Amino acid sequence: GAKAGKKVIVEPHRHKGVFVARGGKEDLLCTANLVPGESVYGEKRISVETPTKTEYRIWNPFRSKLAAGILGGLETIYMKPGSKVLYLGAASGTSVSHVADIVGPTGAVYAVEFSHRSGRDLINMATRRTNVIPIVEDARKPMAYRMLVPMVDVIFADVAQPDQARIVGINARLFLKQGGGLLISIKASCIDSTAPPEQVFASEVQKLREDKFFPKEQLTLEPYERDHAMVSCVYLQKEFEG
Amino acid sequence: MSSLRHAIQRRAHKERAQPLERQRLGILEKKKDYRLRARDYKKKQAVLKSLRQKAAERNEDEFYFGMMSRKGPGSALTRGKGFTGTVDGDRGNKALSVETVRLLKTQD
Amino acid sequence: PSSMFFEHNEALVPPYNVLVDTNFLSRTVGAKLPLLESAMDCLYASVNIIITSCVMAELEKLGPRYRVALMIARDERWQRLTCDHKGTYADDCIVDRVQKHRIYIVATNDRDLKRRIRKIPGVPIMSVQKGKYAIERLPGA
Amino acid sequence: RMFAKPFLGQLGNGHVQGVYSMCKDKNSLNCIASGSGDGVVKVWDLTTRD
Amino acid sequence: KPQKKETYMQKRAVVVGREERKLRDLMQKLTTIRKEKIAKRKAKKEAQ
Amino acid sequence: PKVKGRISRYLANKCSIASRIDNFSEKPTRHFGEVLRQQLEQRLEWYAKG
Amino acid sequence: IQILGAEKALFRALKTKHATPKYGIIYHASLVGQASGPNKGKIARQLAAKIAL
Amino acid sequence: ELSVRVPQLPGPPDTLSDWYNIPRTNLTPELKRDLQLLRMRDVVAMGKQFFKKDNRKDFVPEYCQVGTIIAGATDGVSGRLTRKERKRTIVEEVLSSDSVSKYKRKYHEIQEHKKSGRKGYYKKLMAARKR
Amino acid sequence: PNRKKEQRNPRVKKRKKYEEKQKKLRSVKAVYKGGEGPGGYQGELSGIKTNLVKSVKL
Amino acid sequence: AAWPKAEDPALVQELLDCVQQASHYRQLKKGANETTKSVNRGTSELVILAADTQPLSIVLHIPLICEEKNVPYVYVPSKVALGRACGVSRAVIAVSLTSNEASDLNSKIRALRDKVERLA
Ligand SMILES: [Zn+2]
Repeated sequence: GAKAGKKVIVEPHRHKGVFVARGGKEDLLCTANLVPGESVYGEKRISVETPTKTEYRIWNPFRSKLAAGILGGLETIYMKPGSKVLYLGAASGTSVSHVADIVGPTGAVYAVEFSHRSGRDLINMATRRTNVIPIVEDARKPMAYRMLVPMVDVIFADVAQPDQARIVGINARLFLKQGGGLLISIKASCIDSTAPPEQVFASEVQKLREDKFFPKEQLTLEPYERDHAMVSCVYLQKEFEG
Repeated sequence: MSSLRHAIQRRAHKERAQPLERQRLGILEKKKDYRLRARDYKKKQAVLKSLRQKAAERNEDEFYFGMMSRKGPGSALTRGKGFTGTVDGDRGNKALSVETVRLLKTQD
Repeated sequence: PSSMFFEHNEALVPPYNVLVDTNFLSRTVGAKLPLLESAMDCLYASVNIIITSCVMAELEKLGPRYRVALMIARDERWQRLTCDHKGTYADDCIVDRVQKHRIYIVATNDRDLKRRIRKIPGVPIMSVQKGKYAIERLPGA
Repeated sequence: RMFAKPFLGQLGNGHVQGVYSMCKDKNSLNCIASGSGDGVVKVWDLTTRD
Repeated sequence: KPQKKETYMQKRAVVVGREERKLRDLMQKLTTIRKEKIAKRKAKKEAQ
Repeated sequence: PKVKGRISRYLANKCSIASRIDNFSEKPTRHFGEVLRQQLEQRLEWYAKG
Repeated sequence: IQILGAEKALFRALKTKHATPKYGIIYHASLVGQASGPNKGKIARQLAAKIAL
Repeated sequence: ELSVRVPQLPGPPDTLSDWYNIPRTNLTPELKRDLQLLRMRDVVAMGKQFFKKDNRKDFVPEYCQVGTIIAGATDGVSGRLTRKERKRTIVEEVLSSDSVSKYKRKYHEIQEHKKSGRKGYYKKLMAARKR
Repeated sequence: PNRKKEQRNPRVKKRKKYEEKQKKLRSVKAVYKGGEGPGGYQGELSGIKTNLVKSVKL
Repeated sequence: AAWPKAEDPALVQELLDCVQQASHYRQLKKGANETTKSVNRGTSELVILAADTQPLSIVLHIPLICEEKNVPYVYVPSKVALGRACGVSRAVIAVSLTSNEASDLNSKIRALRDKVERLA
């Protein structure tokens, strides 16, 4: 396929911070690498010889639900370079590394994980990248890292818990600005393993509107993950920023 | 109707051809080829009629500014043998100053 | 949308979510038919029956002559989708919600709404027919 | 007279029958209760009117 | 009118090598096949 | 041949075993690797039997 | 001696009828570093000739 | 501690600050051939793999950068081009690839179809009439 | 009038029509069709378009 | 170190019965490396690890990718019983039972993973 050594060109995608790398017989998605020359989880990276220190990392959509959503055609993702992002469910920091690279050096990414060994991997990734800070605590109890997390602009949620809506509800009630963007990744098989997927997504969107967001988009990222859906909402407003 | 005919009713009729003693003259013109010819010739006659109307209703005292920046068709008398009624179009080549020719010739 | 095979809505499974329109609600309490019981007898299946704030607002905008229908509408055991929009126009609220998610069965009786949701694919329509309910475009009943 | 828009909200789904009695908590600030006509009483907190 | 005398620019034009002529022939072939393909696609879509 | 591929796959298996042991211990030990090297030498004698 | 070191750009420009590079290692020499643009080119020629001498 | 300043007072942006400063396209003719290829890649993989028909008026973007895939640490025996195939330009890779005979064959078929009856056929008919 | 063997065997007709109607389904929406292949990620094999959003606007 | 240890009362035996059913249905993968590859490819619907293995680091490395990819993983304390349930005639320590689009085994999987998600 996209063999190592093929020449591609790199154009900027519509979102602020993601690039699309097109070339030859395969077009793929990439983000600007923050630390050059050192891959995180063995991903392919693209080198550009500017007329060195600039390189891009190829984003695996089958492995990261956010990349799956952006190829699925989200209207927006709310995370411009420089915008603080609270990431819930930061298991081993792959997608978190990508989000930190999108946000860049002036912002921050607050990776909240829970399992200790995935926490060790996340500690390694945060020693490498200087704009992500790691927090190993149970996301159901935000009174633990209320001393660490300031008012972020985006909340990513990648937890599959039956209490997913309540988890994002309390974390947004404590750490999200007025009109605060969030993305949630909903897995129907874990939310209600008996129910059909469209009904599960409708139930979760209604639970979020009870928990005071306003849903603006919902897509079923079907050619990359079965029975998933990415739901984009805004906290306590209708527009995103102000 | 359409279910009230047999397949032998629906069977297509074959198209005959030019006789072999006359194949050298070209293809035998049937109805479809004839319609192609009629459309082409009627279109060309339509455009020629519109041009004749224009050349008749030409005002002899018009003045644009392309008339200051082009080389008009003239006549057979002025243009000589190489005279088509069209105005000569700019090929894009031009007259080059001596300095630039020195530079190009140094490169050569 | 997910779970949609050429205008066959695979997503609807018992328990059926059935949306109520004001017209269907008024005419069923007129025709003296228990709402959940008759709907369960019509679909042979468990239903949860939902009523929006727009439908409740139209029943309340109608005068006190519909106090009995208002009480039956506010029967407590039924879910209530609160709406986030302005005009409180129940037809556009129902059609917008159905176009968004497409899981519910619309229960209505007026021919304008009936045609307006027959235009979109894959939504069954329940309507009163003076003896019982009648479901229109559901493949499993 | 342009900006007189007095109506704020409606405390949840309301009752089945009519609201025939109600009373506030003179000690607190957001505790209210309403007793309807069918014989159900409800206690609402005014911060969350859902 | 098609010019007949060779201009100085046409004379001083450089000859082009094997790799570049191969790439030019390849681009000609790919562009032609693209044109015929897009014409057939537009004609079928017009029929539908 | 085939012996090179066979012993190479076998050695890769034993290498991954050593890696997971030495990583997921806290302060690892040596005798598991000694036992594995003994198994490698015994497979070396087994392929010498040929 | 002027275009020592710029051989790749020189021969590509000459075989493509481009404009040849103005200087080579004489750039990172000191004395041409005080000039700017066209005076830098003229100092480059003059320094090449005197270096040959 | 406090020095005299130097007065340095004597269109489209050069670097997109919001995308970490991607340079503007230096439109070399090799880059133009590469961009023709990238708009034309529905024809390159001849029939075996189709792509989403992205066709604008101008196929050059306003911001690009030519790059190369470095390496996958999980795949390095077949997911890595050899030295004799690492070509500098994408179109050089395409010409070094296979099916160039297939392109030539299809091109000859289209050439025959387009020279079907245009003028050589009419010259032939005129000679057969005059003989 | 003449008919086909697909018309002569009523099971095969509802096999051939279903497979054809399954093929049309992949042309409008998308089917999961397995995750990443065993070879690894070889790029989004058929194009990436920038100006296309495909989310259900709530 | 195996904190999602399955308890004695019949949850372990429901797990073993489901594993045997999946082995008959051929929707099952045995072995440490095959579990690792199925989890990496993302076909794994659930994964069970033995807790009485020789040193626990193997069935400790499987939960790392398991937690990275968010699959339900449990520990059953008997590798010989795991082998006798898979039907191997040798001791397995890692079983990843995958997902299809149509069975009743999928319903049994849904019930079982609901129980183990309650366990975690
Ligand atoms: Zn509404």
